[PDB]
Amino acid sequence: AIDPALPEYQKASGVSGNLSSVGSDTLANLMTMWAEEYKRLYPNVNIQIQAAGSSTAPPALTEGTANLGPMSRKMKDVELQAFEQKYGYKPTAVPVAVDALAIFVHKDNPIKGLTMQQVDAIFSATRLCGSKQDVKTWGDLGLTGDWAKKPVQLFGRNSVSGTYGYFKEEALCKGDFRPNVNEQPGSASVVQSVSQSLNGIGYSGIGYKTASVKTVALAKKEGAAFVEDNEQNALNGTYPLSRFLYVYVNKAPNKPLDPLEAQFLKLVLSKTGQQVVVKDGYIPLPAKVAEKAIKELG
Ligand SMILES: [Pt+2]
Repeated sequence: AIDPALPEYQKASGVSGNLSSVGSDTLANLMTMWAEEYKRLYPNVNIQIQAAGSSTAPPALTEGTANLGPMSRKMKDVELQAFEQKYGYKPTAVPVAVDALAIFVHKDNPIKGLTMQQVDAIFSATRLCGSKQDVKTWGDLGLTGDWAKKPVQLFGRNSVSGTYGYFKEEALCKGDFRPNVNEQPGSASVVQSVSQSLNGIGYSGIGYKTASVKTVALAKKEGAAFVEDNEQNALNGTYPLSRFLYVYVNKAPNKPLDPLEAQFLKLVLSKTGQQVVVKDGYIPLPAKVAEKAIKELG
């Protein structure tokens, strides 16, 4: 299930204090489960997690109120720069898992695949990926019979979601979402809304999949292959919305991390940590990714 070359976690000494995480909802369950494990190994640690969205991580790290900043996108240059203005160096992005950001439909929706131009036409007001068609009904996407006149009901994330920002950039070619997207407070609500809407569609991290929804395979263009969300396609990038999930930390350039943060990350980047990734339905890190991160952190 996980790369057999991932390291095993070993307990270290000198670990105590209060870890606070602020950021991604994509990573909410991962952070909770990792935290639970970390607390069991080190009962002197107290953990607090807030998971309102990736855009909340940079100011918390910059202001020093968070020790860990989970994000499902990289920081923007302007976010990196705000941190740097204060500290004199950039915050460090630790990869912790892989996502195949999913387009979810109801399990009984007969649609098999969408092109990225269709995805844009569904979700955007702007159609910058090049469709000429304002998609309003499932018939506009090729469905037939009673599906042809069914409206497409849209569900998505809010302004501070990293998933929202990544989807905007990659799936909408930097355009804007349609105003009739029903914004939800987190990924579980997106998937729940699609589960309760035969005619619904939403986007969220693959880990929030449930048996009531299915993911749609995605083609880069008409006449190109529809690529499924699976570990191989996310790890070679062929799945068009593959992304790493990150935890940002404040690592000063030639100075070790406080054990409180260091050991948490070491746990995440181990077999124990990556087993949690698999259990939550995300894609675990190749061993070489974990090794690179460990080295970058000291
Ligand atoms: Pt869990």
